[PDB]
Amino acid sequence: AVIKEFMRFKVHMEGSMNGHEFEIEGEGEGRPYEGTQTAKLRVTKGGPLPFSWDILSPQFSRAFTKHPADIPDYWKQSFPEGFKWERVMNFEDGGAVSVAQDTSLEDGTLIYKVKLRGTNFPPDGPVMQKKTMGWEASTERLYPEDVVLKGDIKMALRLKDGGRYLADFKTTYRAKKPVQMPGAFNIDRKLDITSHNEDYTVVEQYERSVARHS
Repeated sequence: AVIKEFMRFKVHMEGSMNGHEFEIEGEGEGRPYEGTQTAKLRVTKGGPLPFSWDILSPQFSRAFTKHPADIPDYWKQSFPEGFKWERVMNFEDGGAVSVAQDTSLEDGTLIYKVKLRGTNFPPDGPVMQKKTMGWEASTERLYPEDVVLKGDIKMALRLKDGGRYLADFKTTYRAKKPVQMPGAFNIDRKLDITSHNEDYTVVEQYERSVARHS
């Protein structure tokens, strides 16, 4: 296959959060069939960010989910052309994030391009006050619709001073060529920030994810 047992990626993000413009550049690697990956991201413009890194972390890698042999891998089949995805995140306090992504394959490397816009975060809320400390383990509930894959997640940010801050995620994943469609299925996942400098201008993350039947 095009997707080897070890792969590297490069990522660029252009974004705004409550009108604060920034850019991120990074590189990552992982074992796509084992469902494990890491990335190291750097704020290249608009740092230090006046908001929680956790908003950005799920925007940095769909080739890296472990699939059982009986669930066709929507993303791995799409190569070498790749896929796009688009997402809306709606937080309990009215925060809203729109995200668009392109994934390609160039010079043996996966290439990610991301655009993000967040708005309506309360200025004294936990996102703009950097009061979150990472996402809980999640289950993405996916289903095919014609040639696209749709997924929904109930996501929960841990708050530094106690409790949880909830968001609904809705994503559509769009292969650039026809692939064999899976049935409905779930991805169980955990995303961790494994290292960061004090002002989160340099951040390492780690995801593990595994597809299973409903």
